[PDB]
Amino acid sequence: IRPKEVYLDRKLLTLEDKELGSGNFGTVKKGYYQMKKVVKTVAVKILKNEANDPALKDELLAEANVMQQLDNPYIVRMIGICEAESWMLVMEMAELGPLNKYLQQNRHVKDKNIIELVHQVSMGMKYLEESNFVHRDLAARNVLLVTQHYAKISDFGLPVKWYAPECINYYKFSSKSDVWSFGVLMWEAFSYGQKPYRGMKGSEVTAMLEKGERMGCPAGCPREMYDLMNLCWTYDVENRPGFAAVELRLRNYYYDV
Ligand SMILES: COc1cc2nccc(Oc3ccc(NC(=O)c4cccn(Cc5ccccc5)c4=O)nc3)c2cc1OC
Repeated sequence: IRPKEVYLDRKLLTLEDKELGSGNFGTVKKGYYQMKKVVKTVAVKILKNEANDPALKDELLAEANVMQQLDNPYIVRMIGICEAESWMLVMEMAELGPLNKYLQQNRHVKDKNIIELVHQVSMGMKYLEESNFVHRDLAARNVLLVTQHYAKISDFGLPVKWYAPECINYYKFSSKSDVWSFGVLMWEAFSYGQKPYRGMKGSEVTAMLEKGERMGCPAGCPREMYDLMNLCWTYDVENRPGFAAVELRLRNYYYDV
């Protein structure tokens, strides 16, 4: 849920002193946005335009207007934006944090629950595909959990080990290239947040994939889920499924299991 306008009132926003995470953009802080009867916990991305870039404002506003229309629940949605002491991108909070670190710390999560989470990710990706948006950086670190039963895709475009051969070779990014990344993501998920291609460098992964070699079936991963991973890793981009086909397969599978 979003208020009518994209611009939020800075006086209605409270930020935590502690930062959730930093980087070469700014930082992400936990916040609280005051609405009529309730208070909504939010994750606020803060952009200090340190080099006073005149181009930033236009870029951010064009993005916010696109974000205001992206309503699917399987994505981290924008609450709004505010031009205060810094630009603040007020997003939904996904309390449990990244999928990979979550699974790592919670080895008790069942295969059924992992299947549910990966199906929600394919629902979010199907939605982005339908909207002509390519993620470019789809990975388990980029799936944030609101609950153990509610996953949201973050930081979509608007990681060589997650790249489709045509990304590394011909610099071709598409939703089908994101399907390859979704295959790696499914591997990370069923592997409980373990690192893909452990100890390998990006050049070695390429050489491995050209041999027709793929990562093996994770311990306890259902066979049909490993088969779907492997289909996401179809070398030829023309025979690799899109997200509508992947989501429908996960959808049928989930409602039987
Ligand atoms: C528990 O720990 C965490 C929970 C979190 N819960 C939700 C969001 C978080 O951070 C994010 C992730 C992505 C984006 N942003 C995005 O996903 C994003 C997607 C697309 C476009 N734009 C630009 C834009 C947004 C809004 C307006 C204008 C431009 C985006 O920022 N912003 C903040 C969290 C971070 C955490 O720790 C580090």
